[PDB]
Formats: sequence, C-alpha cells, structure tokens
Amino acid sequence: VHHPPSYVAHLASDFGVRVFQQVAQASKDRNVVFSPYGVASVLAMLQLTTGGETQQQIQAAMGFKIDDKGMAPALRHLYKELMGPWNKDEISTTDAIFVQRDLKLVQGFMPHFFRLFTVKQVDFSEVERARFIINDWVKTHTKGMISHLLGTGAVDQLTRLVLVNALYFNGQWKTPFPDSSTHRRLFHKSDGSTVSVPMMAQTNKFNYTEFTTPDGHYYDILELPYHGDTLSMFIAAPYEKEVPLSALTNILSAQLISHWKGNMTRLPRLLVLPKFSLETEVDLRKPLENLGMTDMFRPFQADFTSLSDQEPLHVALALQKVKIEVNESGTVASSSTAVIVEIIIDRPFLFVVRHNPTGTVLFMGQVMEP
Repeated sequence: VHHPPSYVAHLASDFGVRVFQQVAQASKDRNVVFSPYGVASVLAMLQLTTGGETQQQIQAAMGFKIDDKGMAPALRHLYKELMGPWNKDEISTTDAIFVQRDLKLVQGFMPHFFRLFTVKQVDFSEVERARFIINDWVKTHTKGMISHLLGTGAVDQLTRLVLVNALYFNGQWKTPFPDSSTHRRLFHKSDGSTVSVPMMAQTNKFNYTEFTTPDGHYYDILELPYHGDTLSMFIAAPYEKEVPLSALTNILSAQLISHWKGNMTRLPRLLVLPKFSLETEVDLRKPLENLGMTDMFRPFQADFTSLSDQEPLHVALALQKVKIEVNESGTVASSSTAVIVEIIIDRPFLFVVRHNPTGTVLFMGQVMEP
C-alpha cells in the first residue's frame, strides 16, 4: 500500500459514492450501475479549468485541490497502480480534454495540464465530425463497450470544451461459477412480485461479514475476489426480502466499505447469485448541484477563467454512461463520463467493484431486477 494513491482514491471514491447516492435517490426502484472513479476523474480535471467560487465548490465537494502539493502526483500514481500488470485483471483508464480548434486558451494552461495529467484539436462548428471524433475515442478506450457517449444534441456549433474519462475493467473470478450450476430461480422485486432469472451457484470459502443498519436491518456482505487478488466485487443484500435497499445506500461511504473488508473472514457456504447486465445513462446536473456544485451550470456566473479569458463559459451538460456484465467467468465493465462546456441473493442487492490496495471504487450499483 502506497499512501499517495490510497489517499486520493479514498477521497475520489467517497466523492463518487456520494454522487451515486444522489442518483439512487432519483431512481429508487430502478437498476443503477455507476462509476465513482469515473466521475471523480473528470471533475478532478474540471478543477483545472474553473476558477473563483465555481472551482471552490468542486474542491469542497471532492475534498481536495488538484493543485495542492503532491496531489496530482498521487492521481497519476493512482491510475498506474490500477493499470499495473501485477493486478492480472485488466484496467484501462484514460482521461482526455477536447478543445475548440481556435479557442484562445489562457497562457500556461496547456503546459499546466500536461504536467498534472495534451489537448485534442476539435472543430465544434463541424458538429457531427466533432461528435464522431469524441465518440470514436470513447469507443476504443472502452474496447467497443460504449460506442456513442455523446448523442445528437449533446454538442453543437457553440460547444467549446469537453472533458472526458473512459474506464474499462476485465474481470476474471478467482474461482468461477460452474456453468452447469447455473439455474433459473425466482427473484423478488421491491414491489413484492417475482420474476424468473438465471442464477449462478457455487460452494466455496467466501470473505464474509454480517452487517446491521441503524434501523436494525441485517445484511449479508460478501466478497468475490478476481483472480489477481487485488480487485474484488462486494455484494450486499438484506437477510430479509422486505427491507428496502435504500436503508443501505443511504448510509454508504468509502469508509464503510473499508470497514466491511476489515471485518470479513473466509467462511464456507453455498452462494447463489443472479447473473446480470446493466446499462445506465445518468444526467449529473442535479446530483452535482445537490453536492453544492451549482455555479458551473449557470451562464455568466460560472467561472472558467483558468481556461479562457476569451469568452464566458458554463457547463451545458454533465453525463455518465456505464455498462457492466457479470457472468460465470467474471466481470466486464466500462464507464465514460463527460462534461460539456447458504446465501441466496434473490432480492435486490448492492454491488461494488473495488481495488483494495488503493481503496478505489471503480463501479457500484443496485440490482433491482436482473
């Protein structure tokens, strides 16, 4: 464990979880898959382009200033840790900034962006080409998983800046579920009704801890490691079907996950887990405004003087796309965030894909219906 990457990863992951809780609030009984590291990555970049109180608001919500001593080195060290070969499991994370070809950038932004995290020349008056350029780049850096990050109406002639992160993960269980154990079983939805889904089964030693909500709701917390022994998926489900999953998501944090992991012991048991493939696209405006980042969305009031004195700029929209597939052999998942300037789990559950040496939360979500 290295301190620098683990420090910034905790802040990053915690900030991401708080954004997730905001999205989960809005879609109480809907499948949500999210990427905390993903949204933290672009907003870390956004700290560089903004100024005054617009920047302050981002800094306060994230818990750190990108420009503070040792802070950027920690973020670079971080994604090096995630992408190292020793992980066995593949992670690819790439940040990018696309700027209007002829936009006059403040002197020193380019060299400052390089040594902390080069820009890519784009012509937004050429709308569809510029949208393709960016969509094509997100596509390769998600290995094809996300082909159209920016829909039609995401950029136009007036667009000047697009910050983007692309995350990819894969994704092999330390011990796979045998294909032949996969069977159909009723899943209990939040509305009481049942649906029949394919579920995976296996008997092994699983890192496990019991957990109790303030309201006394008992939860199973299970850890499913990937073969590299650095990354794992945490699964959290209520002992009884009746308990709403928000009880858990309301109290979630990066610290709690670490505290779970700190208290688990390997126990033998049969684990029945549904397979799932979730796809979510979320508008990040309200969730980000809720965490106090309101100024960046307001025309004229937003402050991007760290990027350009040439003209007033504001955030037109903020968005994230995430995909995740969980099956017998492992997990494949990717996200792209942009800013435009016997334990049977047959009820809804939480999942968290975490890199444990750093505490980085790559993906998390609630499975309301597999």
